[PDB]
Amino acid sequence: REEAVVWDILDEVIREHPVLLNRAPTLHRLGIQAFEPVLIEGKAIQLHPLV
Amino acid sequence: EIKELLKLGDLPTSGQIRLYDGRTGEQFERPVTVGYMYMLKLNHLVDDKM
Amino acid sequence: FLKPRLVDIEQVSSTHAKVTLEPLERGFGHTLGNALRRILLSSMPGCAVTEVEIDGVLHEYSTKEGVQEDILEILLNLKGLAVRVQGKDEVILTLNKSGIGPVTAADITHDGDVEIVKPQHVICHLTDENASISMRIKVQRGRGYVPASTRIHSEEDERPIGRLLVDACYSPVERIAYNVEAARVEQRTDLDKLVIEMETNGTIDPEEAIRRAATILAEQLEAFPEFDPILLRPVDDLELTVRSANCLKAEAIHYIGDLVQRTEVELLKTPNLGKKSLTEIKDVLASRGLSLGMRLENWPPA
Amino acid sequence: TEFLKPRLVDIEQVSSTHAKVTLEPLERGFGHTLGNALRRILLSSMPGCAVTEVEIDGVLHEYSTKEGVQEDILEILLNLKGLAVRVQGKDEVILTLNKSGIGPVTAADITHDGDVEIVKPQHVICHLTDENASISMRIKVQRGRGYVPASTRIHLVDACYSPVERIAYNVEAARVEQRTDLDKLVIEMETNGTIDPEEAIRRAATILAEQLEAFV
Amino acid sequence: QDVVLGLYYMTRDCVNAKGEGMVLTGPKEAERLYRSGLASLHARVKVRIT
Repeated sequence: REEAVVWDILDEVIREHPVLLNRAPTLHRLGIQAFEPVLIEGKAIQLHPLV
Repeated sequence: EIKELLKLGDLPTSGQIRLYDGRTGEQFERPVTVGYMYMLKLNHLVDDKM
Repeated sequence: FLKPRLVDIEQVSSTHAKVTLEPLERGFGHTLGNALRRILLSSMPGCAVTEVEIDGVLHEYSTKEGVQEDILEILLNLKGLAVRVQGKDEVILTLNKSGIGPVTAADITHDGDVEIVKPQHVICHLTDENASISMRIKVQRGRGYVPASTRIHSEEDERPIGRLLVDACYSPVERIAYNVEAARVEQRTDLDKLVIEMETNGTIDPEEAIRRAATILAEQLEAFPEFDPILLRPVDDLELTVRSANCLKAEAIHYIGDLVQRTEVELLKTPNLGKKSLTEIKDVLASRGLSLGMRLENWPPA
Repeated sequence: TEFLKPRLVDIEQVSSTHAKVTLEPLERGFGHTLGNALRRILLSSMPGCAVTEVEIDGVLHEYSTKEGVQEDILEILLNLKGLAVRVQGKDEVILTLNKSGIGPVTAADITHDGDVEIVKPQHVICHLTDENASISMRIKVQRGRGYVPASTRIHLVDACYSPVERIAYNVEAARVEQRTDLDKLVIEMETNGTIDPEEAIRRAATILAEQLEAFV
Repeated sequence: QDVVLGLYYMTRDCVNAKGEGMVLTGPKEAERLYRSGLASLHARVKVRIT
């Protein structure tokens, strides 16, 4: 139902819980890197420029 | 011919004008190129790919 | 510490005008000006058309016979219709026309607070001798951009499927530009002027816009668990017959919690409830593990 | 069509002369206009008095050498620019540097007047080398409602009026309940210690409010 | 790319500009000089740093 509360609960479960990001041509181990999730309004994944 | 058609439009030869940040309102150092580009939206739309 | 104030307001058109500010200290023309541009573009009252119910139209993706415009085109044209209201926050207008020829914005019925800034504005054309279109144009007032997609969350029975929601274009402002030129007042070292040249649809006066802009700008400176959830559901969630629901609502029973308190005795004493209705209510309540004469003692908490 | 005011405001300050204040809920695009207009006013326009000009006891020029001081006159002038002065109803006051000795001349070595207040006694004006090293001079302050450099005086010391040393605003995404995206406005300032950053923000934006007093 | 062009345009010098040759107590009033439009971003200047 996507009740308004669940979002805040999600903010709880996301905080210290890292996620893994990976690209298609994986060569060196840096091809997969862990980040900390920041909730975004949109369907696109925001990726830090320096990476 | 392009610059010559720019003269008829009252616009500079450089194609670059002064632009001001909509945030601080201050001018941008150096002139920037502004114009009209034809742009297409390919259908890779994110709500499909996601 | 001289404070600025306004001077000649030059209206060059119904569309746009140049407002000017005389007493401006060193560099303040920019600080005041850009900040004013921001609020001017962003936050301003607007009356843009929201809901439109047309004649034989179920959806915006059809074509009505007798008009060369597609329905979606007609909605898009309506969104660009500029109107101004006074006492009403939301008014509904009625458009009607027939015969061969263009249907303009002056072809609508005129209401008390209705002011059409562009009477020549084209809503849609008419291609056949006998072909007629009627529509209700529901115009409400708001701020910023409110798309049609985010408009549905609340929902609450927008069932009249003939009603097509349109994106909200609320904002008088089109273009705002501010130029500071040195302004020489009789005696003073050096002061600046603020020429704000703005662009509007005519639905807002320049002095009014320039006023509210700084009004808001200054306005920001103002700071520098027991029981069943099912008991609070509306009676409509019980999905009773229209008669029973209306009867219960007439007896001040708006929620399930109110109904489960009542007894058979008390309900039969009501002016409009027969044995059939009571049978229905007992049936639907029993179907969800509820009944009449149920006590919950503590009605209500908060 | 009611509006939005900020309800979570927190000032996290480092030490005393430095401060980082943050404001949670701001309507979209309000964070930049507020942050910027206040930054412009804070930097470019602020009441304060420091140093405009100081007469040279030893020489007539900013380019020379004083007996007893290895610091160039311009160097000492920079030091003087870094002096915090808060004056009372007296509009322009003048002090004296009378002192001598084998050690550095501090801000506590200046002459004490009635309406003059120096916030930093540890402030270093210049050193004093061996022996007596004759030194003493008169220092004139002035007011400005902005920042006026020494070259700007056409008809010399850079006059640093605005107490602000550094002003920056960072705008980040603000989440409130069912409202999608809002602005979070973080104002970070450093001052000269004369007026605390906290009040400084108030009076700064107060100038803004005074400017709008003829509209709303 | 963008970032390095930023630090490059920032850290750089032209022959003549606003505030050329002047002196400042530190980076604080250097930035304070720049942001007020008094001093050019790139100008030859002696400043006291720690």
